[PDB]
Amino acid sequence: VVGGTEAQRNSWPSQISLQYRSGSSWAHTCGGTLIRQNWVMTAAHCVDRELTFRVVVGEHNLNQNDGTEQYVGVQKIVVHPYWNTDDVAAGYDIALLRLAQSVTLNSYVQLGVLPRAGTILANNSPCYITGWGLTRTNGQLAQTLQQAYLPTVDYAICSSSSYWGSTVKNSMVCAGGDGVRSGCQGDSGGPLHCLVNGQYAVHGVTSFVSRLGCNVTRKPTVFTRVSAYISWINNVIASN
Amino acid sequence: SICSEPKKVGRCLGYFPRFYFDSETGKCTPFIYGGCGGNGNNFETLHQCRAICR
Repeated sequence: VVGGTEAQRNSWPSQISLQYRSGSSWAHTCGGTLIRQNWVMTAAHCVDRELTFRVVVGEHNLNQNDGTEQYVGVQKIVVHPYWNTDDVAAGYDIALLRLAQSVTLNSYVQLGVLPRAGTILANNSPCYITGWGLTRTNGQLAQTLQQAYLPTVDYAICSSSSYWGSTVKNSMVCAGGDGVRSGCQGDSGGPLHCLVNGQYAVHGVTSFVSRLGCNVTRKPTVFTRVSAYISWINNVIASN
Repeated sequence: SICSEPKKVGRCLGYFPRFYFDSETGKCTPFIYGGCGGNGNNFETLHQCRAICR
């Protein structure tokens, strides 16, 4: 997250760190949202590859065990079947991960609340992006979880020629684009949290930015719109 | 071939450490790949890169 600040520890208890096997250790690559005791929602591009993954819930500092963390393997990966790696702007950047053991829910580990099917946010809706992604160009992953205020840009504005034009689809959420705050490398798969009807709901799954750079004016960070996938999410979990 | 292809990070916001063969410099070199839309000058391992074009 570029232009953000360190989150209060465990203040976003559905946020997960998605890590791939390295030697006998583990390395962060993407975010995710805990949506069941044994399921995580992430980006397709994070897991459409032959790696061994684990998920960390209750995480804040990536290189220090503070006591709220639980480390669980990934049992099953279900990439959206329409996802195309050569065309992120086509959409369908979503995947579900079943965990090899259920996590224990507590004050630090909570399910992300999802929007009702079809929900579209009004322009300039207040949202927050979180993650351990880069905080500067050519930086390292953040040590501690970061957040940034990232208000939505509606489909009409985001699809204009000065913004994203035809690149953005109605199945996506645009947020930010002020040239100060944005997602960056390592933030993919994570939530865009939006306060709607009195609770923070996860309306977005972090997907992409302009090739110009993470933080670019009129190139908002682009998220998969969770509300467009509620039936798909529920059916995969009921079946798998 | 592929070693002559440009370094390409892509649009996605993943954090995937990879290697590419650098032209202005002349050596296989680390970079952060975003996780989608990669091209040919993108190797999961430094040993792949060298064997592949070096």
